[PDB]
Amino acid sequence: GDDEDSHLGDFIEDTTLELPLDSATTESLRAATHDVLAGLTAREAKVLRMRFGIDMNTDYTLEEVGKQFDVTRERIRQIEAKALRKLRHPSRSEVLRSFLDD
Amino acid sequence: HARSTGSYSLVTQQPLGGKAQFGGQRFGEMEVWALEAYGAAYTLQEMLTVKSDDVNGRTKMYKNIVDGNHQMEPGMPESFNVLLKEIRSLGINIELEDE
Amino acid sequence: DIVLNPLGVPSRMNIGQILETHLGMAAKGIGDKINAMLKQQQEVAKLREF
Amino acid sequence: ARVTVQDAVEKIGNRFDLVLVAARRARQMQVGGKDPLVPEENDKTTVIALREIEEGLINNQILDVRERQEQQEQEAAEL
Amino acid sequence: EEFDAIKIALASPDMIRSWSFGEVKKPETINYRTFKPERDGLFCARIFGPVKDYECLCGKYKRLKHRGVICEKCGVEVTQTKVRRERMGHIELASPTAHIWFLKSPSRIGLLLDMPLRDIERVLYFESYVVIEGGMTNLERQQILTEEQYLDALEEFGDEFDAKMGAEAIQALLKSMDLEQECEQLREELNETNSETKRKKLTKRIKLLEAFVQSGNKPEWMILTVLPVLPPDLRPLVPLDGGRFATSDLNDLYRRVINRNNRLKRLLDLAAPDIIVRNEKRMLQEAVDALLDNGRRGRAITGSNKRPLKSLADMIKGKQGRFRQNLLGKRVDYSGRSVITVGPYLRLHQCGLPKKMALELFKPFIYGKLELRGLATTIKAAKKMVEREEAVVWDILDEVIREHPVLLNRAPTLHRLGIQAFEPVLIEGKAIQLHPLVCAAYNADFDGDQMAVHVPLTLEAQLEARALMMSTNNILSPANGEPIIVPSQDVVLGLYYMTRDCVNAKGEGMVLTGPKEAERLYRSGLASLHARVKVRITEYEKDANGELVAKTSLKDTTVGRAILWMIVPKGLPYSIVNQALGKKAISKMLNTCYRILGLKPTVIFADQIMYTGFAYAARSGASVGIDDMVIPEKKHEIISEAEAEVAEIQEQFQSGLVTAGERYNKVIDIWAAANDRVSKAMMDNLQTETVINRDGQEEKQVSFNSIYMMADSGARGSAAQIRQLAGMRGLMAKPDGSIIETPITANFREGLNVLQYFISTHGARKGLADTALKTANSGYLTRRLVDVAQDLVVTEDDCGTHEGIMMTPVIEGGDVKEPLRDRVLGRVTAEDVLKPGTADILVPRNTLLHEQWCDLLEENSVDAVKVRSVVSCDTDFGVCAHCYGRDLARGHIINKGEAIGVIAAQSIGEPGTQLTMSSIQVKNKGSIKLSNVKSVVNSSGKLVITSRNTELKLIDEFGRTKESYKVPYGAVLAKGDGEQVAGGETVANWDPHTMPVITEVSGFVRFTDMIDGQTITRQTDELTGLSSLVVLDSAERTAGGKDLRPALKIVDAQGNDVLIPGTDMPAQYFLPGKAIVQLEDGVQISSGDTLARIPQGLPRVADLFEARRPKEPAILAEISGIVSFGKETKGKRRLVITPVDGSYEEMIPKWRQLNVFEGERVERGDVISDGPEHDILRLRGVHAVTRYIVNEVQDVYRLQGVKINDKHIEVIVRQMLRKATIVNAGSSDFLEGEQVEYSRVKIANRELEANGKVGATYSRDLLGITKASLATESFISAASFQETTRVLTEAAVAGKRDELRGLKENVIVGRLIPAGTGYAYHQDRMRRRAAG
DNA sequence: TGCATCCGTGAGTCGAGGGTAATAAGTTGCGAGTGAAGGTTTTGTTTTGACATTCAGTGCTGTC
Ligand SMILES: [Mg+2]
Ligand SMILES: [Zn+2]
Ligand SMILES: [Zn+2]
Repeated sequence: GDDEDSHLGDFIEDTTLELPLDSATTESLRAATHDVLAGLTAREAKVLRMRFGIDMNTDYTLEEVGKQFDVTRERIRQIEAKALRKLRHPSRSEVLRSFLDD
Repeated sequence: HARSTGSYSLVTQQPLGGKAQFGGQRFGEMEVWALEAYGAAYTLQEMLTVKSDDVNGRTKMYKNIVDGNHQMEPGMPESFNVLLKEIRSLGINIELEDE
Repeated sequence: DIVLNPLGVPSRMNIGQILETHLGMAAKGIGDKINAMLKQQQEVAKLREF
Repeated sequence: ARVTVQDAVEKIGNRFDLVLVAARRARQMQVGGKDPLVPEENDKTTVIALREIEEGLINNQILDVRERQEQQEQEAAEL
Repeated sequence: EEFDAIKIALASPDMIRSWSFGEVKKPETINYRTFKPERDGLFCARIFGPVKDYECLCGKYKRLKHRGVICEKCGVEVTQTKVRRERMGHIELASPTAHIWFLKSPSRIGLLLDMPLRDIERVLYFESYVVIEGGMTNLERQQILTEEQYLDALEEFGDEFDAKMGAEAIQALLKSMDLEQECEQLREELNETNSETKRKKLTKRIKLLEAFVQSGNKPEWMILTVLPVLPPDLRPLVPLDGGRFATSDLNDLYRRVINRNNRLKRLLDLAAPDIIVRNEKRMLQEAVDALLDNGRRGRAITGSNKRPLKSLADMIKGKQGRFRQNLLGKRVDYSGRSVITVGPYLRLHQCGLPKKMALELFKPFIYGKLELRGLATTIKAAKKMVEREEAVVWDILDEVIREHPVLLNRAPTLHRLGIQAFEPVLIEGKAIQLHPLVCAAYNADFDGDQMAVHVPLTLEAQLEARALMMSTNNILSPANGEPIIVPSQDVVLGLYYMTRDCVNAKGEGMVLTGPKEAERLYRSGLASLHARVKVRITEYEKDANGELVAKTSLKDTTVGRAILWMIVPKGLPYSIVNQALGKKAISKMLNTCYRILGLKPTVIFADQIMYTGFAYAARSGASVGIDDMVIPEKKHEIISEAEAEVAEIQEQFQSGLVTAGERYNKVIDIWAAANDRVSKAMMDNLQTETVINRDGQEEKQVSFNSIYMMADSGARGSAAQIRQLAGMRGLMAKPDGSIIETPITANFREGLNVLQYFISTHGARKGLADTALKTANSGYLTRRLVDVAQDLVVTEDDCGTHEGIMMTPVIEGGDVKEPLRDRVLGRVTAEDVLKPGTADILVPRNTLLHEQWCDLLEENSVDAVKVRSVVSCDTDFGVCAHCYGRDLARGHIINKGEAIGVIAAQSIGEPGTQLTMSSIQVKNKGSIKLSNVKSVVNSSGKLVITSRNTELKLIDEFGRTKESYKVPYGAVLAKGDGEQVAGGETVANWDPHTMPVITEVSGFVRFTDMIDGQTITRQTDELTGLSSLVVLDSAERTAGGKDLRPALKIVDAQGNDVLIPGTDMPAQYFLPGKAIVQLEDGVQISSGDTLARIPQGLPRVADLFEARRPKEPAILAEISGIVSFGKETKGKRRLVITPVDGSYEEMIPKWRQLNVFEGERVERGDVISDGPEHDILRLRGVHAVTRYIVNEVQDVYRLQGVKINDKHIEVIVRQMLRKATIVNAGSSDFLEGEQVEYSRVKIANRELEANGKVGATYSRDLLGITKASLATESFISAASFQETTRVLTEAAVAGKRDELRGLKENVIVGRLIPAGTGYAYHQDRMRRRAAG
């Protein structure tokens, strides 16, 4: 600033916190899923969600899924494919259609 | 010029200057006296906390506008406690007497 | 073309701003004579007269 | 209304309380969403609140008598 | 979260380690290739915080595998980030060094010890030693020892004395001393010898010592041993976009500590010789002060910029820091700028706005409405639907916009009305449309001056933009009772053409039936805008109680005057529109409109005065040219008739008669005496030169010039601006500013000379170099005027206390000046006041004084009445509405909650920008009053006075005065006081050079007490013979009689002194110099004849408020009584006063002229020297103190054409008087001045019936108002704006605290302001303290 | 009661294009640390004895 008005301190941005619009789309991402999880079953919710760690502090895996219900780790991945397939029918992925467009 | 919500600085978490860097305006200290004489208190809380600094305010303002509940939850400016750490830098103890 | 304010004159007091109109209003008047005398095509002898 | 809130001050008695007693009124209808008393006439919530005011319909006491019956009638329901 | 108050004290070095997180030991910040925070570094993760999310550096504890585990290999945790602003670091020094706020400035540490800074500066610079503690009593403490005399103190004794030369040597002097032995021994001898300049240091230390006692501060902490390090979001190290780095300044400054501290603790390990270790501890305080104050102690310190550095305190110092620019004012979102433009079709509450500006600004408000519509599904979907040009985008835009009002702003804000709140209307443009009528509220016009825009997002401020700041809530300005929608240029012109009375128009004389049908006749070409036509109308009055009463009458009126009746809402007479309608009549025609009908018709009315004002100008047309300006032929001869005379006194100047001044003052006159007559040249040639013939021979009427209809309109100027066109344009001058001998003979119609255009720059470039720095001097003056008024908000309805000031006019000087009723208007009466027929008391001790009750006071001839001001109101922390009367802006009874001061601080500092650019005869007949007079019947019959307090005032017979003038001590008159004086009769006469020493007694003269060669000369009159003993002036005469006071004794034939009638005081004139007594010895002089004659702005506003005494104060009379004179010029004359029963002799600069003689009586309230006149606060009351100041600076505005209600200045006089020096003691301290309110507190708890008398009496005090903000109980109100280094030292040595009570305190911290809408909050906060 | 010797303020918004440079030693070991690389290890994922079960591949039986 050639008159005693401005400095280099004015001209730099701190892209650290979040974008205002994008911190809003985090919640609309989150409040999408639980309604999308609401069209499911309780044993069906508990295999797919806590594996990915949604709303839990941890990331459970196929072993901690296996040793708890009974033994099986094989069919839970196949249980989630039925949690994939009925939701990949374009009837409950409308509120997944725009977050698909990230 | 226009700016709804744009970019911010790094030392004081304030909007920026100009039509160039997608900047906000300047609400100068002459205008605060022009605003005090109306007695319009709430806009003076509005035009420093929720529109310049208060980071919990500036999101929960901007999130709540998308709902319609045109409601304020204010706080303290971050340029207030940028002043504390520098007045605390020079061996002076400043603090807050809690209620 | 331009409809502008009259009252910019008397406290700025530019009488000469008015005189930009007065002299040049017949600078058109010369250019309205000859332009009317080229779709008529009299001779050189009137343009050499004018 | 759109032009004037002077008659809204010859009702209450205060220019600044009007900024408060309408805001307390409209916050029950902005997000509380209750029924208005005047017809709408295609207006935002701040305009029906001031049209409520001119006929003497929303006061500081009427904003509290409307809740104090509504408090205990809600507090006669929890048990 | 929420906190009640704050606190500040000196921070202990135990407090610093408890503040911090880890000790910064190495200057490394980032590595040269790996851009990484450094272990044990400045940006260290082990001290200050984490950066990325749950991610350590080397990669051991990640991904929530180990929650609370530090990576012990690298030292770094896993926890939640963004503490890089909250988390401070610290450092432990090796040798302690000194604070520079606590040393350089009194010093405040050497001031504690009464030790000179020069005594410190041999120690803390390592020049010579000083004692710590003499073990033996042979020496004493606080003794500088030079290093060679130190060795003599070594080699004498060795062990019986202790003395260092170090900062520890001062550190030991704070641990050693006690205070309870000192502060009760300063108590012991404060009563011994209380001579002030020794006792004022016994005043300051019993503060300073007992400051530390009851607070808990210790002066050990006053020299640093530990330092705190700023969290690195205050000292960053940022790259640019191009791989280039740019840091804060404090990374450099912090670096100079940690290296230079390191090469001490290493140099200690090697035992460097005792010369070098001194310079080692030298450089620390050289580089510690480099943090605090860069250019303070010695030479400045600059780096590679070759410019000085920004320090730590320079981030809080000046307006470069944070108090003046980043806390009060700020940056802001939701805003923008554009250019203004007019609108002749907007109504007043509306305004224009672009589409592209609002759709870009209201983007958060659209994304809420689209989900309520559902066309957009999610947020990122709705952002996509802006660019795609949906018709619902502009169907939600208007639906967001409607009833959401919007601020507009312009710089410079000069008063309250610079910001307003209109309603939007959309337009297909890119420039902010604006109402034309608000250009009086901004002093602005349309040359591209940009304007800001702002949105009140919350519900509450949107109501403020509708209830408070909506542009139809406030029409009446707080300067006076005339509105601010004075119509500006063409609406004042469109009327003035239309309402007119010529005979030119066809149709004059036939009768019409109604103001509708004039449309059918004037537009058809049977009527004219001005044709004088009889019309039958139907007006309406309110002779009932708020109810319309009809009447219908006929008026021989004009046609264009009748069409204005189509709008006016049936309350005004037809006589109010029966004139030419200039700017004078129109503004009252709004004022009388809302005087009668209330406010809301006058906002509908001014709408429909703007729509007609352009429309009948669009019929009319106003055209100018060169033909409209006419020079009369009386230009050639009028200058030629003086042109023969400019060689005449030049030829006298060749004959050598006339001097320089008598010829210069005559060439300036006759060159301009005809220039006075060039106004008389163009009056009768250009006012009624028109000849239009109409049923007679000719007609003399108004002009057809189309210029004099523009100035009687009020658009630009008056009859002094044509003189620079039609005649010659006055005189000219130099930028030095001396008036020219040869003025101009040309103008703008004929053509000036190349030299007349040369010297024309001189009056014009100066005339713009003047005002371009006269806008700086008011933006100064406003900024401190708003600081004394930062506490002022109403509290209560009534204090109910004693009465106050008295309302009279200011009619001195000439005619009527101010009507009393207008100064009466707006107020509440103080005293029980009546009508001139006795005891018709129109008040119940208080009445609101509106305009109809003002008509009563204009009806009666009575002209004196008392009215409560802010001085007689005595509610603490505010004023009362029963002492304010009318809020001039809102125009009714002032409520509770409003501000007071800042409206006046905006009022008074606004037109400072618009400001800077013999015998006394009777006028008319009436009564005669001249009292407080002691006089005599002279040798000529009439009233000759011999007193100071007398002057002439001219009255009518009723009692309300017309004129008044000062008459001198000793003025000869021609009629008597209490008589009848006709109009035009010469009353007074006096020589201006002499002040007479006229003899009031009658006796013989005798040449006594002067013998030639001692106190006098002999100067006989060689022409006449008549000369008495001629007194000489103060320096020429002999000193042998300079101790003898020279007196011509008035004697009689026996040998006495002829006494004054009434007294036994001897009558002899102790005559000072230059006063030649005329008559010789033995002559009887009369009563009343001269023995001897004694022949001979805006920074002006910045005296009247800045509480400054002049350079030539006119002294008053301290105590009355029979006074003598005193000493003979040992610097100055002294004055021996002996009262009637009472008890002083003091300096007199006797080289000016004194008033009272050696043995004359004086009364208190009389000047003893001449000149201009704090003293009037000291000896007189309180109301007359406010009287001279209010009647001086309001007087300035009348001189340069502004009107301001005098209450606004009276608001400041109350804030000019806050303090009270105290006389006695018993409850508190003795003589230090304190808050007058608190001095009214302790009378009400201890002088009241708890104790008969234990208190202390007190006068009123007066600070300068630039320091009354610095001398305050709050401190951040004083640290926000000026001298931030000083006010944060003294605030911390005492252990102050704040209550956040001022309104500058609630605004910086993000609280709600304690006024207006927020005052109704803050008392619930106030009532929750006393209850819980 | 001066005599000077330093202290410290001078309105307010936008636009403006981008920017630094002086100087200086090598040679020598040896330590701590960025890579590639040993592929084995804890965890994703493949088929077979069989049984309660759903179900489809055999003929049957029954009706209209
Ligand atoms: Mg302009
Ligand atoms: Zn690590
Ligand atoms: Zn009062």
